[PDB]
Amino acid sequence: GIFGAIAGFIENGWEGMVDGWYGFRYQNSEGTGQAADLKSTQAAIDQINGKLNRVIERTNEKFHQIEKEFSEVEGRIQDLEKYVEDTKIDLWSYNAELLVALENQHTIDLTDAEMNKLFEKTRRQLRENAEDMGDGCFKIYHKCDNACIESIRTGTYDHYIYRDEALNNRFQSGR
Amino acid sequence: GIFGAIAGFIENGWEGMVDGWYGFRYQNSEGTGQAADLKSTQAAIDQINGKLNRVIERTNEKFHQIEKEFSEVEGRIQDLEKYVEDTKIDLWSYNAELLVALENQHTIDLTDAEMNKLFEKTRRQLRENAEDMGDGCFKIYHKCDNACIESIRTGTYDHYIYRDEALNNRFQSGR
Amino acid sequence: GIFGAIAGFIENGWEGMVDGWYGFRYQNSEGTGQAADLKSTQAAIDQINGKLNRVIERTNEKFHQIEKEFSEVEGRIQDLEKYVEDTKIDLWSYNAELLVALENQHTIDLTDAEMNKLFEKTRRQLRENAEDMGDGCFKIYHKCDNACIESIRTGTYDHYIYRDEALNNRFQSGR
Amino acid sequence: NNTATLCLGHHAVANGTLVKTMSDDQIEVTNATELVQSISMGKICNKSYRILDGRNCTLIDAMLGDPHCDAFQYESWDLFIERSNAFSNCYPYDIPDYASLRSIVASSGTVEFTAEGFTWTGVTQNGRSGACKRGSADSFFSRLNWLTKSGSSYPTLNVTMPNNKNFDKLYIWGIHHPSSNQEQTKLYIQESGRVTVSTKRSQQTIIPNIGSRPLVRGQSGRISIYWTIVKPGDILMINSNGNLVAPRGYFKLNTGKSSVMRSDVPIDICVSECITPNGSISNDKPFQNVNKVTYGKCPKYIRQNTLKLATGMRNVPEK
Amino acid sequence: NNTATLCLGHHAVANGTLVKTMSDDQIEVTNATELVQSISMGKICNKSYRILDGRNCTLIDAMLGDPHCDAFQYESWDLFIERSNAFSNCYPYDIPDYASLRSIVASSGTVEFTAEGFTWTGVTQNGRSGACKRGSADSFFSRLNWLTKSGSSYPTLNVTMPNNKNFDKLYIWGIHHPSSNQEQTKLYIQESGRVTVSTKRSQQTIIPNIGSRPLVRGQSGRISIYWTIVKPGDILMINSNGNLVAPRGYFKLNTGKSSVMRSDVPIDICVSECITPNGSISNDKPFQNVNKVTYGKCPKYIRQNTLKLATGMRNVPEK
Amino acid sequence: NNTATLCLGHHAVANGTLVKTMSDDQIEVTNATELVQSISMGKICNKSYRILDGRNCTLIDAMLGDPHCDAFQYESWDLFIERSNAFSNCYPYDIPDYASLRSIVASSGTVEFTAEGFTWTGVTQNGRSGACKRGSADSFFSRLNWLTKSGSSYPTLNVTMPNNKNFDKLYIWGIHHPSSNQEQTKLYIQESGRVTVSTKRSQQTIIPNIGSRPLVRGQSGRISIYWTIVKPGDILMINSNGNLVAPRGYFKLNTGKSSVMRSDVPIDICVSECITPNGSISNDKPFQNVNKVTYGKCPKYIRQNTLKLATGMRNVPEK
Ligand SMILES: *[C@@H]1O[C@H](CO)[C@@H](O[C@@H]2O[C@H](CO)[C@@H](O[C@@H]3O[C@H](CO)[C@@H](O)[C@H](O[C@H]4O[C@H](CO)[C@@H](O)[C@H](O[C@H]5O[C@H](CO)[C@@H](O)[C@H](O)[C@@H]5O)[C@@H]4O)[C@@H]3O)[C@H](O)[C@H]2NC(C)=O)[C@H](O)[C@H]1NC(C)=O
Ligand SMILES: *[C@@H]1O[C@H](CO)[C@@H](O[C@@H]2O[C@H](CO)[C@@H](O[C@@H]3O[C@H](CO)[C@@H](O)[C@H](O[C@H]4O[C@H](CO)[C@@H](O)[C@H](O[C@H]5O[C@H](CO)[C@@H](O)[C@H](O)[C@@H]5O)[C@@H]4O)[C@@H]3O)[C@H](O)[C@H]2NC(C)=O)[C@H](O)[C@H]1NC(C)=O
Ligand SMILES: *[C@@H]1O[C@H](CO)[C@@H](O[C@@H]2O[C@H](CO)[C@@H](O[C@@H]3O[C@H](CO)[C@@H](O)[C@H](O[C@H]4O[C@H](CO)[C@@H](O)[C@H](O[C@H]5O[C@H](CO)[C@@H](O)[C@H](O)[C@@H]5O)[C@@H]4O)[C@@H]3O)[C@H](O)[C@H]2NC(C)=O)[C@H](O)[C@H]1NC(C)=O
Ligand SMILES: *[C@@H]1O[C@H](CO)[C@@H](O[C@@H]2O[C@H](CO)[C@@H](OC3O[C@H](CO[C@H]4O[C@H](CO)[C@@H](O)[C@H](O)[C@@H]4O)[C@@H](O)[C@H](O)[C@@H]3O)[C@H](O)[C@H]2NC(C)=O)[C@H](O)[C@H]1NC(C)=O
Ligand SMILES: *[C@@H]1O[C@H](CO)[C@@H](O[C@@H]2O[C@H](CO)[C@@H](OC3O[C@H](CO[C@H]4O[C@H](CO)[C@@H](O)[C@H](O)[C@@H]4O)[C@@H](O)[C@H](O)[C@@H]3O)[C@H](O)[C@H]2NC(C)=O)[C@H](O)[C@H]1NC(C)=O
Ligand SMILES: *[C@@H]1O[C@H](CO)[C@@H](O[C@@H]2O[C@H](CO)[C@@H](OC3O[C@H](CO[C@H]4O[C@H](CO)[C@@H](O)[C@H](O)[C@@H]4O)[C@@H](O)[C@H](O)[C@@H]3O)[C@H](O)[C@H]2NC(C)=O)[C@H](O)[C@H]1NC(C)=O
Ligand SMILES: *[C@@H]1O[C@H](CO)[C@@H](O[C@@H]2O[C@H](CO)[C@@H](O)[C@H](O)[C@H]2NC(C)=O)[C@H](O)[C@H]1NC(C)=O
Ligand SMILES: *[C@@H]1O[C@H](CO)[C@@H](O[C@@H]2O[C@H](CO)[C@@H](O)[C@H](O)[C@H]2NC(C)=O)[C@H](O)[C@H]1NC(C)=O
Ligand SMILES: *[C@@H]1O[C@H](CO)[C@@H](O[C@@H]2O[C@H](CO)[C@@H](O)[C@H](O)[C@H]2NC(C)=O)[C@H](O)[C@H]1NC(C)=O
Ligand SMILES: *[C@@H]1O[C@H](CO)[C@@H](O[C@@H]2O[C@H](CO)[C@@H](O)[C@H](O)[C@H]2NC(C)=O)[C@H](O)[C@H]1NC(C)=O
Ligand SMILES: *[C@@H]1O[C@H](CO)[C@@H](O[C@@H]2O[C@H](CO)[C@@H](O)[C@H](O)[C@H]2NC(C)=O)[C@H](O)[C@H]1NC(C)=O
Ligand SMILES: *[C@@H]1O[C@H](CO)[C@@H](O[C@@H]2O[C@H](CO)[C@@H](O)[C@H](O)[C@H]2NC(C)=O)[C@H](O)[C@H]1NC(C)=O
Ligand SMILES: *[C@@H]1O[C@H](CO)[C@@H](O)[C@H](O)[C@H]1NC(C)=O
Ligand SMILES: *[C@@H]1O[C@H](CO)[C@@H](O)[C@H](O)[C@H]1NC(C)=O
Ligand SMILES: *[C@@H]1O[C@H](CO)[C@@H](O)[C@H](O)[C@H]1NC(C)=O
Repeated sequence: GIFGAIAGFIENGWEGMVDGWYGFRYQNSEGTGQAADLKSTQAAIDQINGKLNRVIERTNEKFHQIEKEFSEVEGRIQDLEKYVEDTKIDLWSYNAELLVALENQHTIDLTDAEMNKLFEKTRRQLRENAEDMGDGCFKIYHKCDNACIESIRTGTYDHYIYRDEALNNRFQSGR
Repeated sequence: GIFGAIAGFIENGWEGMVDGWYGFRYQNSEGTGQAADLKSTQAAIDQINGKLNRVIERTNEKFHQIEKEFSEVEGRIQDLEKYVEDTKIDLWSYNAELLVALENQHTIDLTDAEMNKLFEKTRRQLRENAEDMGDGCFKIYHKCDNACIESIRTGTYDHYIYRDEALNNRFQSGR
Repeated sequence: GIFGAIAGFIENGWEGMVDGWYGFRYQNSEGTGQAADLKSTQAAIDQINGKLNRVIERTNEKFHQIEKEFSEVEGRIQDLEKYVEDTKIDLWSYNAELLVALENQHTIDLTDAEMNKLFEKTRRQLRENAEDMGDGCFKIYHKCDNACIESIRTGTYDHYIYRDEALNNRFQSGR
Repeated sequence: NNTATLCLGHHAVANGTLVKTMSDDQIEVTNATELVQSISMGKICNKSYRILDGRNCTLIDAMLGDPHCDAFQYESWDLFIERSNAFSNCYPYDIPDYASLRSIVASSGTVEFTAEGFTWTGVTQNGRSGACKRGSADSFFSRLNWLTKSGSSYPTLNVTMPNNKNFDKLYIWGIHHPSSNQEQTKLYIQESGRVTVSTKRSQQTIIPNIGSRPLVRGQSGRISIYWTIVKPGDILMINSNGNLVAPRGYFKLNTGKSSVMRSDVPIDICVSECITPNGSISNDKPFQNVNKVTYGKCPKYIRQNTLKLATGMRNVPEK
Repeated sequence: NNTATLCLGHHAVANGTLVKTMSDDQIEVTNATELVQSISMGKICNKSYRILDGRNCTLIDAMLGDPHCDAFQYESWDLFIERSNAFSNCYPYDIPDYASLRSIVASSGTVEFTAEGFTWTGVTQNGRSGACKRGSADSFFSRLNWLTKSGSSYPTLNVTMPNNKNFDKLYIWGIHHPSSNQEQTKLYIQESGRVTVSTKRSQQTIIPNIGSRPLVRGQSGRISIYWTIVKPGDILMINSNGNLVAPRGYFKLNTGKSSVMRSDVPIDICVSECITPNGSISNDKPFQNVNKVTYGKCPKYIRQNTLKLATGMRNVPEK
Repeated sequence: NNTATLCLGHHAVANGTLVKTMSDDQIEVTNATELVQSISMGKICNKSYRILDGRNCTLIDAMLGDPHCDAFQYESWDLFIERSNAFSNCYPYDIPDYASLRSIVASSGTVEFTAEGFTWTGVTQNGRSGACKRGSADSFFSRLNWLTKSGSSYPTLNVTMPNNKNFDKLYIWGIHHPSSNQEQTKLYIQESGRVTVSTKRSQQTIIPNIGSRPLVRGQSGRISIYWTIVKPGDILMINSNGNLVAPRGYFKLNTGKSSVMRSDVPIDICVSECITPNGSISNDKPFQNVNKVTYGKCPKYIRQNTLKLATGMRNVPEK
């Protein structure tokens, strides 16, 4: 996908996440855990539900039309009835093929984007108190219990609070 | 949008910016100010003006055709005239519906991208002398008068000049 | 393009790279060099080869049809034959115009994305041991011989190894 | 430890599925739905449209009143079903532009007939034939009136019937081509017939052509069928010298959602809103590959038998 | 303070507007434009195309030369407008394949006529009728020549007219079906008529059918109209025994941008390049919902009455 | 130095090329391919389809058996090529609905004929004419049998020919319109002719019309051509009083990939799978602008003469 998140820097998906489409796993002072992110899951799904409805109008009633199968040869008029039906079917077949390709591309790309968006949003909160490990994980330079991890998932994490602590742990170096 | 800039990390738009589509607000030693970015505004607009012309050719003259309203029942030939016109109208209706959806998606996405592009371009200049606050703002670790802010908007900002100063202010810490 | 890599932060392309579509140039302790990145080159090309095949089915045989040129005036039936052919040609002409625009947009955008993806992937490896100079280059704070640069291109670069060295060189400052 | 790792991720499923994008011929996503209806119900549902089974009768025969089609007088339909094994069993006929009349009537959605009191003085009405047995008895198309000599003449007929109604009337009538001059003069006095049906705005004259055609139900003669639409305020007029097979009344043209379809699949007790010759099909997908002949609320017919629309993200199992 | 904050942003407007994307049914952007023309001007603009108002006349009557259509001889048009309240007021007629002839002439864009010196020896020319009054006087279609006996015969007519021009000539002619044998023999000596119009490559023979049709402007007889196209180098030949309603000359077929349209809306003094039955419509949008019948430089007719195309970014007011 | 710079980049070429996107009317990319075939080969390739050059003959003449078309009996084709300079050189004729018959035969892909032993008692067969010279000798359409009096009568003909085959038979036949009553009675005893061709399900009767038409190859008479399709189990019957131009047998209708095309470009020795009037065209692009008339495996005709599809990234040379 254009963002290189899914099937990119995120090495793979998690079969063990039944809770949602996107989310977090973590290892902290209280062991390990997992939580789904509902906002971004819902942003994806809203885009994908009823996707086709935004292009095709609800199916229309059609009643008497032209005949399309003929039991005798007639020439000119039958030739034209045949060609009209053929022209129509080919055009729709093209339409449906293209629609699928377009829509799917859109779907692939928007879901990559939601993943990336959520990574970015997380990184931005953490600010200088953490490191992008390059595989979709963050190294956080402080004691971050479940409550603290909960604060990051809910968007309430105040980075100034932990800054001095993360500084000490980060910069235990030089040499 | 796929970049999560507009209606994302940029909490909202500014009704007070009449000057352009994208730009900057700032608070420095000389108070507060606002400026439009013309490059990125123009990049958007160029893409959106005459957008439809890149898909539909200028409207064509059409003269004598087939009749489309009938005052008597006739059967076979009228059935075919009717079905031909119906087939055509349905196909165009599909076209126009899809076109709108596509184009709009494109429009939404390219304007998000211009915003993001401008944020990124700004961040890149600033380098280690500043911090992404997470809401589309940058915290700059030095006295940056209007001339200095002007240098960042025009792409002339030399970060080496301010580096030692921003280091002192950044790293007033540990504890 | 939506990522602002190509014709953006990458000031321009290199005529001297015949080796691939994307890659690296570098200046280190052993002088200067150049290498193509094959993964990302191949990711682009795979998307662009046979692109049109994913929308148009292989060309179909069509045999006897309707006549399309007439040597005498006849009225109703000829009017309809003409209008049917016209309707069809116009619809296909629209299709082909739109297809081109769509596909090209896709092509432009995916190639921008591959470039950006590769920059990002590189930055992520380097971590705190390097700086984004803003023009598609990285400043690396240590002796990085050809073997070391090779490790970054192949994805094997261990950043912990060089961290203390890059710290010393980075933070030769304050004042 | 006094640090922490926070990892970001997305879901995956075990058994994923392949779709096509603008970028890839095939790529695995978590889920997808079929957009093409490939499968028919195998029967034609008796709801929600009014379906009428021709059984042994074509639409035209039902409307002309071929005796074995008597059960269809009075009937109307949303969709009339014609079967392969339908047969005619009355006097052998032909209709110039058969198809157009079949379409007009199909479209109208009824063969309900409204008799009018045409008066035909100096001829004998209700001509019968052994080709066309209603019971033991010789008979004829019930909506048509075979006219012949009374006594030893057949006078120029000159009959009107004005349309004072709100609507267009449809009149079905015909002419008899006999197999011999001896049969001509026997039935109609004159040696040459003629029929001229006119209105204020249109007319059609037919002259019969004596002679043998191949035997069909013991007849080498034939009947040719014509029709005439008569608008409000306008007037039907019939002028004939001999050989007229006359109308008994009119069909009412409704502007209808009605039609006709050729199929051999049985009708059965189920519910659906789209009908094809293969049977009713489901309605929930946008496209279908069952038949280009459809009636009702139908997905659009295309040449592909399958199209997969992703409804989930790229599926990436553990490497 | 000795630091600074630099904020990035975009504009917004107070009163934004909703559009549809591939992602959302409805989402607010700063601005958008209508792509569908919903509204007609209510009149038909007299520029920039040449519009001709049929008023009381159909295109066919104008071309045949029905007396109340005399003002239309000499005329040509880009678009001929036919009104509901048009009427015929000459001898009652019919045209097999009326529509095709209406289309051929409409397409040609003129009823200008070029008389030729056909010579008809042994018959009386310029037949008149009380059905067809030009002034107080009995008269007839001006482009047609009703031929009858001179004295006490009507000889086999055998007349040619070669086409030595660059172009196809269009010839309009007809046959008279009278209401009585007594009127037949009175007008034309023979008891049966015939007309055979031929060229090197084509021919059409018609035989008239005596008898009463409904009275129209005091006539129970009728005229049937035919046409014949004669190519360069080719030759018109007319052969008749009686009952011929003869041509006086030819219409020139131009290959035209010309047409005909049915409408009752008034013509008025304005400017436009697309015409419909509802009136002229504006041209600047790519689609329209006013009418499927159009002429000129027209947006494409679709079923939707509105479609909004974003021309600005997502509008995000203060939360 | 003890640091390093690592730069990221992409390729560029010297001579790039312009394409259109949704965002730009024109933007330079590294490479692109034409999607529209603009150029024709200039000749019609003799492979891979079976092409047959009408040369001097129309498809109809080849099938009727005009003497200069004798070389075409026995022939079949995927595509029959008709030339502008083709001419008829037998008895002057006309076909009502010529085009439909041309289409039926073209579609069938052969003029191979299967003679049947019709027996015509009491008339003389093999009528010849100076309009239609096969050698020095007078002759006639080879697939047709001109029938006239034997001695001093021409009896009512009543002839059958049943179809006991698997397939529909196509029968071509005609009627002779003579130029004088004196020629009528001379050739056929009766003063009026008639031809009635029937099956169990259909019939067509034609009456000839005496009189002069313009001279063509010394003839002012004419022949009108008709056809009749006879289904399996069904029976051809012919009933005539005079003036019959009779069939000698049937053409077999195949359901074919076959057709006919009008072109003047020469046929030549090359290979291709799409044919137009301008010549064969290449097949590798998805669209073409050469001609809307095509046959074979063809790109789709559109109005644009060029469309460029990018096959590389945005090309950005040094600034
Ligand atoms: C919905 O209903 C439609 C009909 O409206 C069905 O579409 C039609 O399907 C049928 C068959 O499934 C197709 O009919 C064939 O048409 C072709 C072309 O003309 C013809 O070759 C074929 O002949 C078949 O019957 C012959 C009669 O004896 C066989 O001899 C013949 O050859 C076979 O010979 C041996 C003998 O067993 C076989 O072993 C060989 O393999 C050989 O093939 C063959 O069986 C049929 O007449 C028809 O083309 C098709 N389409 C149309 C538009 O009519 C749909 O199938 C149906 N759709 C769904 C989803 O149910
Ligand atoms: C451009 O011009 C076109 C015409 O070329 C207009 O399109 C047409 O619009 C008209 C009406 O606006 C439509 O005509 C109707 O057709 C339907 C279907 O057959 C028919 O039901 C309807 O009947 C109307 O008139 C009757 C005559 O008395 C009424 O009795 C009848 O029922 C009403 O009864 C009472 C009495 O007042 C009402 O209160 C009830 O509400 C009830 O409805 C009804 O009024 C018309 O004959 C026509 O379908 C339509 N389309 C076409 C293709 O012809 C366009 O409107 C115009 N476009 C623009 C943008 O101006
Ligand atoms: C494939 O083959 C098709 C044919 O199937 C070609 O398409 C056709 O091309 C021709 C010409 O290239 C077009 O024919 C013209 O049709 C127009 C419209 O009716 C007509 O104006 C034009 O007249 C030409 O010939 C006249 C005869 O004397 C000239 O007098 C006339 O005017 C000219 O006068 C002087 C005299 O020299 C010139 O100097 C002036 O400039 C003036 O123009 C003119 O030459 C032709 O009859 C035809 O419209 C077109 N399309 C169709 C659908 O038929 C394709 O070109 C071909 N395609 C490819 C790729 O090879
Ligand atoms: C012009 O020539 C045609 C061609 O022959 C003549 O038509 C034929 O006329 C004869 C004389 O009557 C008919 O004969 C009989 O048909 C009766 C029924 O035929 C069938 O029935 C049996 C079963 O009972 C089936 O098994 C057969 O397959 C038949 O379909 C029969 O009952 C009766 O006794 C005679 O045998 C021919 O049937 C008929 N053929 C056709 C094609 O019309 C026509 O009479 C003649 N006209 C003239 C000379 O003026
Ligand atoms: C075959 O039968 C038809 C059916 O009746 C015969 O046609 C009728 O012939 C009669 C005899 O002449 C015509 O009578 C008259 O019509 C004149 C005008 O009629 C109207 O004018 C008044 C106003 O002046 C209107 O209010 C009416 O609504 C009428 O339209 C009238 O001036 C004259 O004095 C007679 O009263 C019939 O009108 C006519 N009807 C039709 C439908 O043609 C036809 O004569 C006959 N043929 C035969 C026996 O050979
Ligand atoms: C009804 O009137 C028409 C119109 O005139 C009569 O048709 C004409 O009949 C005459 C009398 O025979 C024909 O005369 C001749 O034609 C022969 C060949 O003509 C041409 O050949 C030369 C070269 O040899 C060419 O250069 C010319 O351009 C001609 O095409 C000729 O050999 C013979 O000696 C006569 O001169 C007319 O040709 C013919 N014209 C048409 C248009 O048919 C028709 O006879 C008459 N019917 C009646 C009175 O019952
Ligand atoms: C896999 O895909 C199908 C199709 O999207 C899902 O089932 C649909 O759910 C929608 C609404 O969410 C309902 O209208 C129907 O129940 C289903 N629609 C169709 C067209 O089949 C299903 O939820 C998905 N399965 C899993 C395991 O996630
Ligand atoms: C359709 O026609 C068939 C054939 O005429 C009818 O079946 C016949 O019915 C009679 C009396 O009911 C039997 O004696 C015959 O032997 C039957 N023939 C066959 C071939 O089955 C049948 O009744 C008609 N179908 C309907 C629905 O009326
Ligand atoms: C809102 O949208 C309309 C439509 O885009 C704008 O008006 C158009 O401006 C174009 C060129 O920029 C001109 O061709 C016309 O004056 C208008 N075109 C149409 C189709 O209406 C308008 O600028 C926008 N309004 C605001 C306040 O920004
Ligand atoms: C169209 O026809 C009407 C009806 O014949 C004409 O109006 C008549 O004109 C005469 C004399 O000018 C009046 O005495 C009649 O009373 C009018 N009748 C009606 C019903 O108004 C009208 O002149 C014709 N229109 C045109 C444009 O020629
Ligand atoms: C420029 O573009 C053309 C078209 O893409 C390239 O040539 C094609 O290469 C494909 C497969 O890669 C082959 O099927 C054909 O040889 C060519 N196809 C067509 C349609 O022309 C070519 O490689 C490109 N040129 C350069 C210098 O990169
Ligand atoms: C097509 O017709 C022309 C014209 O009849 C034929 O060419 C003639 O051939 C004869 C004898 O071979 C010559 O004496 C004539 O002078 C030729 N006339 C012309 C105008 O060239 C030609 O043979 C026919 N073409 C084919 C392929 O049979
Ligand atoms: C998936 O498919 C496997 C292999 O075919 C099969 O054994 C199993 O029933 C399915 N399991 C799941 C979890 O879908
Ligand atoms: C916008 O709409 C409001 C509410 O309907 C109305 O009072 C006002 O006139 C409009 N104001 C602006 C700035 O568009
Ligand atoms: C490119 O074009 C230039 C200028 O037209 C020409 O001299 C040269 O032959 C071409 N060179 C390359 C490298 O394509």
